[PDB]
Amino acid sequence: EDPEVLFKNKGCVACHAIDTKMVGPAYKDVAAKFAGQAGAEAELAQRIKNGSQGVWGPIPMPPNAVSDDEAQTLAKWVLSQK
Amino acid sequence: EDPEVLFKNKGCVACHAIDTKMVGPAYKDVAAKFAGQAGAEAELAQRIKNGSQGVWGPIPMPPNAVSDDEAQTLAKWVLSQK
Ligand code: HEC
Ligand code: HEC
Repeated sequence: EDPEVLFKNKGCVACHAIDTKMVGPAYKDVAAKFAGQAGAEAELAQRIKNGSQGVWGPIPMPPNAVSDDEAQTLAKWVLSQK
Repeated sequence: EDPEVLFKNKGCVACHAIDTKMVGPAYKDVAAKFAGQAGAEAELAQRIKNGSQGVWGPIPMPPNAVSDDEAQTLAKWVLSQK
């Protein structure tokens, strides 16, 4: 099997990242940054779906092929990180 | 859909972790630690399959339900992190 496929399928993602510094911000840090903002869930869902740039650094996030509902589910989950 | 399921299925894992500090060591750090050791791939495959404890801290890694071949594939990939 492809190893990235196994990494996801075999539960490793719960406990490990490739790097302490991934290209995008860690979700716990995203959650903390938004702690004083209402409407974080809607904003993040839009960013997740459509892509975004310039908030955390010069590296863009491309759009993601997710539905509105999927984007909202993911935004809520990012915001649920403790 | 479950959000952890979407996180894996929609490609987010390539660019984000939940936390800069996951319970287990980051794979780039594992790769660097083993740079002077022959037989790292076999050692890591065994750790991945069987679990391990006490190398990085007090939190154990439980066994993972992987085949020998899957464990080797994953060990090789961990070691391929740059
Ligand atoms: C899913 C199959 C994987 C893969 C590929 C790896 N793990 Fe873990 N892991 C966890 C912890 C707490 C540790 C440190 C244990 C200690 O201090 O001894 C590890 C360690 C590793 C390593 C490095 C092993 C070494 O001896 O250097 C590697 C390569 C590794 N893991 C890969 C914690 C977890 C989990 C928490 C519940 C889960 C799930 C996994 N690991 C799963 C995987
Ligand atoms: C898969 C569907 C996901 C999810 C759920 C998220 N991303 Fe990304 N992301 C990346 C980068 C470089 C950034 C920073 C962009 C900037 O500086 O503006 C982001 C940002 C985010 C956020 C925070 C958005 C904010 O405005 O604060 C969130 C919640 C987020 N992402 C979730 C990089 C990548 C990728 C690299 C190629 C990929 C793939 C994804 N992101 C995918 C996802």
